[PDB]
Amino acid sequence: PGVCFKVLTTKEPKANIKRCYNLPKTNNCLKCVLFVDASNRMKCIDPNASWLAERLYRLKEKGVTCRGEA
Repeated sequence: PGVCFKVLTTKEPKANIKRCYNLPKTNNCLKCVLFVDASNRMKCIDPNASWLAERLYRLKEKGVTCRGEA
């Protein structure tokens, strides 16, 4: 959450995601869905990514819901 993305991830990651957070748009940072994988790597997904809704559905089925709004 103490992060700021200026370019977004649009390719679907294969890694297992263990945490996610909805990050807000600000003057210098883009709105995106932050995925933290099992290797603790971060990718902040474009909210408009076509596959994202289904990936969020799958994550929830695996016990993972994103924190923050949107």
